[PDB]
Amino acid sequence: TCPFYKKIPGTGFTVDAFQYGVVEGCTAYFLTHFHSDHYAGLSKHFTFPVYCSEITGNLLKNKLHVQEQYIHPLPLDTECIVNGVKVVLLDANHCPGAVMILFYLPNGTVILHTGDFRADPSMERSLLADQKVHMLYLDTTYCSPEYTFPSQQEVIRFAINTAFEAVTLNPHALVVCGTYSIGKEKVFLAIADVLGSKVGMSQEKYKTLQCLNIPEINSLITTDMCSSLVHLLPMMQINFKGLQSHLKKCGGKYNQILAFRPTGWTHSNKFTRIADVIPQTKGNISIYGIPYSEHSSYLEMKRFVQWLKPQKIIPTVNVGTWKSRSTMEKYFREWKLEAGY
Ligand code: NI
Repeated sequence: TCPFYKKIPGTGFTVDAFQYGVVEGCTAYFLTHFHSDHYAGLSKHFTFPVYCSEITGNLLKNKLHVQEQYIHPLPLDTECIVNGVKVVLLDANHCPGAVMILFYLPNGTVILHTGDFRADPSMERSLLADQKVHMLYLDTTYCSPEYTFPSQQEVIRFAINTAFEAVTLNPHALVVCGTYSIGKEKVFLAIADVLGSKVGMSQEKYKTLQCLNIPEINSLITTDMCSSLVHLLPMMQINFKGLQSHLKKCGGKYNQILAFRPTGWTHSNKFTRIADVIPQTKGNISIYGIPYSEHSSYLEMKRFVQWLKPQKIIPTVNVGTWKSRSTMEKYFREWKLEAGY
């Protein structure tokens, strides 16, 4: 049965609530973004209205085979009416097509549902600034002070320079980037752009990318692995054994691999700045772990919420245990006392 944190009070709306079968009273199902924990349950068998971004809609049609009649794409940054209620979709700065949803309730309450997001100061000059937001449904993935990470830009500059050096030293080296979902596409796009190459990948991954409305995409990606010096593989294959095996598949065209494993946070964010990163190396294979996050750091999340000044916060991540809910509630109370709301 559907949780309270997936329901928008005083409407017949839900958000990211596809795994409970038919939700009693739901007239419109919103989907924030195309990551499997959020879409779980959606298939060609679904027969109620789904509201989402254009990119998400492209993925629902082509990858999950949802029938077109049930997909309702909405533009960004535009006031729209759904079942008699004013809504706005905003860029979530998460993966391609990911949105936040602003609901203007009939009784005058304003609710923001972040979906999954990486808070940014640019959000403070969006449509959110035009009126008071009363209730916040918040992506709390990294709601603890130990969770620091570098900017996306610092991580991309390190990746570009690392790849350019390695391939200029050894023109027969291949660059490999791991992936398991949409998101983090700039890692492999920026490395391929510095090397003057297209990115090569499986037919299934190419199909996905061709749904993302990336300008000039046909000049950037290919299914002809041979022709390319940057390849995509499943994240599970980014290990010494998998990378040796891949090297043997490529028909001796390369004699070395440099690989990137974009992760979330792992224990060693605590000590190490990006410039100090050194790879794990076995023979002619070297692997870099790079902390490229599409979620808010603690500091980024805190800044956003202290600017917004909500009257109530409803967490949407790590809500299955008491301990976790209690710890998050302690930080929300600190933030509120510090900022005076
Ligand atoms: Ni996500």
